[PDB]
Amino acid sequence: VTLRQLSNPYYVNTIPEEDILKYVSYTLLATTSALFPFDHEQIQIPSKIPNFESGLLHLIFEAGLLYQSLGYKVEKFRMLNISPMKKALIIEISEELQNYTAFVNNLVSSGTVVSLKSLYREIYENIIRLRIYCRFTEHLEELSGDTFLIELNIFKSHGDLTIRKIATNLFNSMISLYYEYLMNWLTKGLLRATYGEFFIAENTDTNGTDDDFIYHIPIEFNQERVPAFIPKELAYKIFMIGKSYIFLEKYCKEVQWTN
Amino acid sequence: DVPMSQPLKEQEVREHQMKKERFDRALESKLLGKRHITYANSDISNKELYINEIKSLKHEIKELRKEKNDTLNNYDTLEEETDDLKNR
Amino acid sequence: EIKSLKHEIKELRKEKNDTLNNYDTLEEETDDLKNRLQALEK
Amino acid sequence: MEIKEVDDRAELLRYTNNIPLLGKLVNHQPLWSTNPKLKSFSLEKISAPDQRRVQEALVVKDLLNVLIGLEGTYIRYFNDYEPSDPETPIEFKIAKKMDPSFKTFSRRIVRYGKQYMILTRAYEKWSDTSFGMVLQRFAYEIRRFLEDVYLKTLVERLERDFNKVPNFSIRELEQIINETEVNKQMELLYNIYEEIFREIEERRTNQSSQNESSLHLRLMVAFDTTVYPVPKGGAILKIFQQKILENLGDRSSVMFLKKLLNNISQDYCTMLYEWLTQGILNDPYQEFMTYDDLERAWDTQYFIRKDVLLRDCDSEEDKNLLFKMLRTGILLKVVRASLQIPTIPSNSSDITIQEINDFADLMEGSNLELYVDKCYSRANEIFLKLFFQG
Repeated sequence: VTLRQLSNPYYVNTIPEEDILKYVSYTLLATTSALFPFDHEQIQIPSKIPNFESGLLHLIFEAGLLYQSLGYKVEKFRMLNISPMKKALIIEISEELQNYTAFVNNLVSSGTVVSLKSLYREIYENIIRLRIYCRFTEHLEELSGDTFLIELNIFKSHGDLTIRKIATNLFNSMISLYYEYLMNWLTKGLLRATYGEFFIAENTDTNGTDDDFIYHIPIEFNQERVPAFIPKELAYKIFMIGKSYIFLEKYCKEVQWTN
Repeated sequence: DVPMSQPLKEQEVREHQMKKERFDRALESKLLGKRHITYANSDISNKELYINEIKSLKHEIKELRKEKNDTLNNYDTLEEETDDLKNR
Repeated sequence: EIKSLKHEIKELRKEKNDTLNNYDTLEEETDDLKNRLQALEK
Repeated sequence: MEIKEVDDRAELLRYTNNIPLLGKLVNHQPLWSTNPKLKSFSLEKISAPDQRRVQEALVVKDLLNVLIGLEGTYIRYFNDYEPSDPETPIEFKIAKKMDPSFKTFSRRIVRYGKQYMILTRAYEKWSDTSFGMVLQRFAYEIRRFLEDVYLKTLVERLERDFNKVPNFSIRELEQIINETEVNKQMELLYNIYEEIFREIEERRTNQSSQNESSLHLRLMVAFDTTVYPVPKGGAILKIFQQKILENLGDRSSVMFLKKLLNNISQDYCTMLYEWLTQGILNDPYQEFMTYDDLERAWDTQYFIRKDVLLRDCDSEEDKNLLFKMLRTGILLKVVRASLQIPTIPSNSSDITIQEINDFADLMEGSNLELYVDKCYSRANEIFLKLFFQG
């Protein structure tokens, strides 16, 4: 006879793979599961499942809990106001989350995998990516865009390829808006929506010396905020370009030529 | 035969080169000693992976602390079972 | 003083490992008496 | 088997920074010795030849569970195993009522699974930056192996044979594994990892311990004899090289060795090509054997990391070659600083340097010397032109 019959009386009190899948569908979707009573933090797995199967379902529900915690974090960060670079970072995180959601939905609807080992081997890449995103969001609520790009360029030097790829994607999405700020300041002299992420700032804090800015020129050039990928001479040139543009538009009244 | 005598031109050019080399090395050691050997006393740190604090160890301590209790608890249970089964 | 606390915690871990060895010999005794139970029942 | 009731709850590990970026972030399942979920069945009831098939099937199942790092019913974790400790020794206790031949086969397979778990934790820890991206790449490659060779072959052969193949024996399973030779590859990689760990230990032993041609040269060059606790840079690749020197006679062994060596040292030869063609220094992991200060006002002192060297630089020829390469890079950096250019295009002279693809062929061959002499002559030409005309 088959080996299944030899071990049949040993697992007569276990859950078949069908209900296992039917309820892991609910559990990984952050929804409640009747077979596995799911708490906000605890999966609360019954003891009927073997211990090695318990470990594999622990990994699966770890992926599910990473997804749920990433959803909680993205909801929290969406409820808070952030810089447009942080907005694009949140957009990238939500894109990764919805891609993983579509992936697991295709896995559930298709159901081509028959061995949970090969299933875990297939989903291991997405599990690692979700773990990376959680490791990143652990300190996301603290660092600014400059430290963001620093860590991204660092991880682009990492020996791994997935971390380097994600870091490059986020670096590009942030440097797009950085170049947008640069172009805004270079074309109109505008510090609008910079969120302090720009090395030139406006300083109207006067102590009585030229309160009307007849000669004060209330513009400051922060050398420390100048990133490494731009020379200090070029940053000073950009600052002087913007300052001279504002000087022509406000003092010289050369509206047409400046326009 | 007999051991050949060391050449005269050879010893002359050798003493000349050796005098020149002694002078050159003295002058080089006199001129600030450009030769140096250093030891690397610096390491890079990458904030996102750089641990904000090692206090997690004590945290892990607490964690292991809890685990300790569990072991004890389990031990007790096993004892009971043993005794129970022993009575059987 | 943190290193001394970690050393004391490691000593506590060693004591708990001794308790775990006691648990292991208790477990092997339990397996032996379970085999005895199964033999005397059947 | 009677189901035993234990509170199994999976929670995410709250603190993860002390865990490697590739380390597991979930709690481990309870142990059979501590919180069993099924009542074990005595093997002496099925140690008879008529029931030997049931015992063999259960042993094969437990072995397949062990190969992925999970525990079973008869082969449980050892007494010293700690599921919450990443560095604890992971051994196993096999049921004493098992068949002797089955016991030997289970010992072999549990050794394979233990090597798998050890290499898993190894590349997980190696995901840290302290080990160097190069080693990280190696770590990655290891995982790649475990993601493409070990687990794939396991699930494709052994699970299928244990599920839908009657008359299957554990001897046939061991013979199939030996045919796949993934066990032999894992054994050799485990030997390599043991040698690497022993080298780390030896670097930990010598805690207190760690030429006139440099003064002859008008260069602000210094030595950096700092030894790292773990091998980094060429010290890693040399090991691979040494392994190639120790795996001669087996073609597949040397093939896989050179494959991994090239896949890992691609980044290092790219960095070396950048240094020798542009003088651009970028070593965020301290894996290159050349770094300077100012990362005396205009003069920066270059330091040669002795631990991440590519050669011993003990002979006069090797020392002169290293001096020539360092001087080439320094002249490139000086030309870039004087011309205020980020990079030097190849059209600046009639000499071109191609990028290195195979590190082993570059080492054993003189094409490295060809490239070095070519770029050195190019840099000398450009520098002499700029100083005689500019």
